[PDB]
Amino acid sequence: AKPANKLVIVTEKILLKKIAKIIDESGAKGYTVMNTGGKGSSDIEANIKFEILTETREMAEEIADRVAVKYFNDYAGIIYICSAEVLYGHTFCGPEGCSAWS
Amino acid sequence: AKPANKLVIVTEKILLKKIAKIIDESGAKGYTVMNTGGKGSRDIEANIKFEILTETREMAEEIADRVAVKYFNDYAGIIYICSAEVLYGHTFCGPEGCSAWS
Amino acid sequence: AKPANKLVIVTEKILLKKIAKIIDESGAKGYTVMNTGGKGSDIEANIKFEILTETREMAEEIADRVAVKYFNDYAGIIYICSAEVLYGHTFCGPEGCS
Ligand SMILES: Nc1ncnc2c1ncn2[C@@H]1O[C@H](COP(=O)(O)OP(=O)(O)O)[C@@H](O)[C@H]1O
Repeated sequence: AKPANKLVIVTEKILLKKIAKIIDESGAKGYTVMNTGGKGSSDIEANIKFEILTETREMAEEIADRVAVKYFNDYAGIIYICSAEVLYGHTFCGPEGCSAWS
Repeated sequence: AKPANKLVIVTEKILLKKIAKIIDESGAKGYTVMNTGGKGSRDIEANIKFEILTETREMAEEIADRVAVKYFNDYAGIIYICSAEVLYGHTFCGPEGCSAWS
Repeated sequence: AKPANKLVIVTEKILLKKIAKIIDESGAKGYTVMNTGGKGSDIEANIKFEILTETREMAEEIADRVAVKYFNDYAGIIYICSAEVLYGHTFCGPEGCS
């Protein structure tokens, strides 16, 4: 298993492409996105959630910091991080797989 | 980053507003919700998943207890909890922000 | 609370039933599935499963069977998170999760 940080961004749908570009520019290998609903701060609003598995904590925080500094003054959103282990993932773990041995 | 408990409730779609009402009454600061499918062990059923990040474990368990007692003896549903750290979140972290140096 | 492994499988939508069948055959008591989008190697419509298992070996058995059977030919990732189940009739049994 390969340790990963799972970065989660829940935010407004209109930032989809801008956030995807930031994800791509961080070096992350991919991302999953979904339509969600939410309340913050009749009442529910449509929003999107991104999930980005990253090899390092620093890549996850780069994406988070770049998103927040650029957009979170003006747009609703939260960003949080969970620990995960990747078991299978051609691009994430490379050709040796997620449980290569030395 | 601010430690959080991510409470997850997966249940029947007809309980959307009822469970939202409990979350709103609890003092949790927000929630995310999504349409899902699922099977339990009592084809795929239409259901909903809530995610509620809470500042304390006691709040998460209070929500969970209240939902479970009020509905889960009469309706299908599971509740679980994951550890998360919040990096950005106006409401969750408050005006202090998420103490980036912690 | 009862410790659980949350196995997450994100893959191509066409594998929905095939993966469901493997989950069911593993002993897992249930699963959740949702429609998502993803970019790996624009966004493509795909599906995400979440399966809570009582043991880590059951989670890895599902993962291994899925990957061997499908991941040479189909796009996908599989990862695992730690969770604790608070309420879950089948998952925790008649005594509850504690
Ligand atoms: N072991 C599990 N892993 C992932 N999701 C589950 C699991 N068990 C139940 N679920 C989800 O929770 C929903 C409610 O489950 P329920 O029908 O109450 O299960 P049970 O009757 O097995 O306790 C299911 O439709 C499914 O989406």
